[PDB]
Amino acid sequence: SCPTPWTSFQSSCYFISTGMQSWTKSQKNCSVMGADLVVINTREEQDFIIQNLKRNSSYFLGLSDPGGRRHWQWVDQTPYNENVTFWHSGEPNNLDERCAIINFRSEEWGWNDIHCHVPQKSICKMKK
Amino acid sequence: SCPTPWTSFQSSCYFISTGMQSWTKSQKNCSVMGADLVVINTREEQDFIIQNLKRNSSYFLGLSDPGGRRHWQWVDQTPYNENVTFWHSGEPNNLDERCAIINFRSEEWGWNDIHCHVPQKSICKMKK
Repeated sequence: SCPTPWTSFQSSCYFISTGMQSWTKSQKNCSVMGADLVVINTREEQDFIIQNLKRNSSYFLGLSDPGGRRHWQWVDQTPYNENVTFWHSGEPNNLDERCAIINFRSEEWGWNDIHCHVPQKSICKMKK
Repeated sequence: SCPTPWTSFQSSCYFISTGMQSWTKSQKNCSVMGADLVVINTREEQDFIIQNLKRNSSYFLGLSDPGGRRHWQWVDQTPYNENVTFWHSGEPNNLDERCAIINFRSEEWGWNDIHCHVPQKSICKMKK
């Protein structure tokens, strides 16, 4: 079964961080223990997780938008080909990265999207 | 065989607007003429279009990012299923609509990306 302070559910092991770090640092921390920031596949998983969280805490999930390139589309559905474009220097603007957190509102538990560099606690998951 | 005010290049007909309208209204104006906002497929096409433009003007192209929902990704590549999510009400934040324009910098001609609601001139294209 699951290692030392990890919590077991179905075929997975869950770790709850006490430290507040960026999403990237949170992912690295999970990674070093052989895990990932939590991927929530089902309602039942969501429910298990929230029972193991504290209402006075807020946590990164393993859900993000890496930003960068926008998904440019031609209006007639011609596929966008980045190698045949004529953007001025400095253009186009990159999409900002976004990161999901889970936390409690008086609505109860749910996800919110925030800037990835804001420090939050975090939740790791790996296979048992 | 492009009708009077339309200009002819390869197998296409091009119309240069005088009016300044949102991207969406600009597309509708092209559309009711049997056309679309211009889709630029090659360097030759870019070059032709430039010949028909005024350097004191800036024009919508038929290239956009229709915004809406971010391309959320689970960190272990599990596909995002929008029907198994637990966003708090009013979350996540919608992505803004972005649209390409073509204009002149003294760099010369190139594309910029702006918000789709700002009125600009426009370029329509249709098959010959």
